[PDB]
Amino acid sequence: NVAHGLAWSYYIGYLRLILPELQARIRTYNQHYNNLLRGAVSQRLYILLPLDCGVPDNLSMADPNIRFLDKLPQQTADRAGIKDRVYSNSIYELLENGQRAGTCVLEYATPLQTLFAMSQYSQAGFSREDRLEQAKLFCQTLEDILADAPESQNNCRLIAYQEPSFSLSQEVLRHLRQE
Amino acid sequence: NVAHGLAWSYYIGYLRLILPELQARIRTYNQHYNNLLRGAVSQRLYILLPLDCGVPDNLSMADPNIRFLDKLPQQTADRAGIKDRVYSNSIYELLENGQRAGTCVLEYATPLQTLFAMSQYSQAGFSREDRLEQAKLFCQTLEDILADAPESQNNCRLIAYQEPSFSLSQEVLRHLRQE
Ligand SMILES: Nc1nc2c(ncn2[C@@H]2O[C@@H]3CO[P@@]([O-])(=S)O[C@H]4[C@H](F)[C@H](n5cnc6c(N)ncnc65)O[C@@H]4CO[P@@]([O-])(=S)O[C@@H]2[C@@H]3F)c(=O)[nH]1
Repeated sequence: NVAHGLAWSYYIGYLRLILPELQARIRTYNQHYNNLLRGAVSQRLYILLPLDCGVPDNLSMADPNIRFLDKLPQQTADRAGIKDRVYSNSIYELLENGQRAGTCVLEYATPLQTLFAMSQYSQAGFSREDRLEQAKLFCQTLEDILADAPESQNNCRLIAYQEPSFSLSQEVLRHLRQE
Repeated sequence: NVAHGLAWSYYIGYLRLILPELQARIRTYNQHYNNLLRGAVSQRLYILLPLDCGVPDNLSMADPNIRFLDKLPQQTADRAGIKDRVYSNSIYELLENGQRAGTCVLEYATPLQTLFAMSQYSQAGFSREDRLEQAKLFCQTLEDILADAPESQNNCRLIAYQEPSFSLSQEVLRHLRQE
């Protein structure tokens, strides 16, 4: 199925490649001479999973309390004929009552944005019902992959959610405080 | 299906984002003060499509006549919460009887390497027969997407092939000489 191939691709072509190297990049950042006067960037990759597939490119276009802080040092790898392909990650400050409450590596699961754009193209033969059905199935398959994964050694956190006011900052802060 | 979701993802999350900007990057390279004493890098992205899903990370581990020349200038975009995500492409020299015959932007279609790794993981429930079946279906769906695509304005060339001696350099040189 669509969700099946996408969840396995997200694992094989992304998470299994960057999760083993993520602890070191966050250590390199937290130990850099310019970040000591700020709260430490929490470990783990926080992956936003909106089941509606509403994936904006800017995280401050989802909540004002999610302000971009910096980029982690880049990861490079020779990938399918591409010499030094780049894997980049962004650090975000989380606000609670106008004050810094958490610092973390945060992004959206990129295949969710693909499922959305797919349902918009007539040639894809993919409905809005198919989009909701496949979004849930992608989140499930990902969880099942990670549950038996040796790359997931407490290196990432899946944040699945539905919008009916909603606070994305609160939803993330809730996962970060669980540690 | 698996191939369907992957072909649409490869289009939506990659080709429709980089093909409109590719002519300018190749012009910036070909017009740079350091490349004038060398043959011009041909236009179009050449995408290698091995139907066996044999995708090595190094292109010189597929043919000795395919030597890495340089990288094109990088493309950046804000992508699903990632500020300035990087899209990189590699330029290759093609040899014919130990001499430079062509210069082009060349890579493998990365989802083909995913279909291979998927069939290797028992948890994927994906066979070697499923892999051959989905590889052909990915190449077909991609061709049908591109046939009605306004991003494909003669900006890329699909090179599908099967291995039974074989020359990858010759197969690429044949597509490049067609222009
Ligand atoms: N967040 C994030 N996701 C990331 C990255 N690279 C990947 N993925 C994701 O992991 C899952 C397999 O990723 P792959 O790379 S096997 O699947 C990509 C395939 F490579 C092609 N493509 C995307 N980016 C590039 C690129 N720079 N050079 C060459 N091909 C590219 O489009 C597909 C959909 O890509 P997106 O971005 S919609 O999602 C993929 C896919 F869901 C990355 O750097 N960051």
